[PDB]
Amino acid sequence: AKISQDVSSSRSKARKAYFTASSVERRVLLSAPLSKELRQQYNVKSLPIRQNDEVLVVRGSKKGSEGKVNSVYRLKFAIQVDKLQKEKSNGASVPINIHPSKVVITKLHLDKDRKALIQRKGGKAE
RNA sequence: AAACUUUCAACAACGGAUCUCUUGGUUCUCGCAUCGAUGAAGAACGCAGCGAAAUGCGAUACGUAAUAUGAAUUGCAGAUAUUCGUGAAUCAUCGAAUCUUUGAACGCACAUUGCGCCCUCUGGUAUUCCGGAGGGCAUGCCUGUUUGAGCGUCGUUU
Ligand SMILES: [Mg+2]
Ligand SMILES: [Mg+2]
Repeated sequence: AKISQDVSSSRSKARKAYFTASSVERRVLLSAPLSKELRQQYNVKSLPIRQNDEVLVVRGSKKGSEGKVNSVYRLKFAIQVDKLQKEKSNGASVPINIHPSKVVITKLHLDKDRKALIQRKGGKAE
């Protein structure tokens, strides 16, 4: 149960804050858990998904698929994986949208800011 | 006997009830004190690579600066855009700016994009005319400055 007077248990307020979330807020909302191998490598359990991460799909019809994130399509609350494509009868392929909470990050795209973020969260980066 | 009329059932119509939802409303409580001549509230007209509206903004026009953050935006397109970084996106934050024509609305006027005057600079052979750029000119009242008015009145000299 929540104790703080600054926390709201309102369903309408919580949903409004989600669907009207800014792009910067949606980066944190689109977090993904790390795989077991990366969790012991970095001592961090989840990170906001980023463009050049590699993920393994763990839920849905594409469970077991792997690929590199192509875009964190923050407007649709989804990520698009490298070769997770649906082929229309037209012959054209549209990417399949997957929520980041339904994948595990298997390889991180690292830069000076990701490492500081991992070290900020108590982990180890380099 | 058909057709026709009426009733019922099945399927299809017409229509949008019912059910289930809900970024809305309503009411209660808690906390706070912050509009404007330093130009408000409001109005009009504009502004996007491709927009009519809503939203945002003002010729720096769906925004400029700054701080933070840290890879997007996305319907399509596109960098003389970006990725171990003064660096994508961001009304995230916001302390610097821009802020058209107006509006208490202030040169005068306004059913007009009407008409002046002053200062500096500038173009046309120009203190005077015509053009342009920038800066100014409302009213009531207060304090002060300067210039004044009145046999209202004080001193002095014929
Ligand atoms: Mg209902
Ligand atoms: Mg007239």
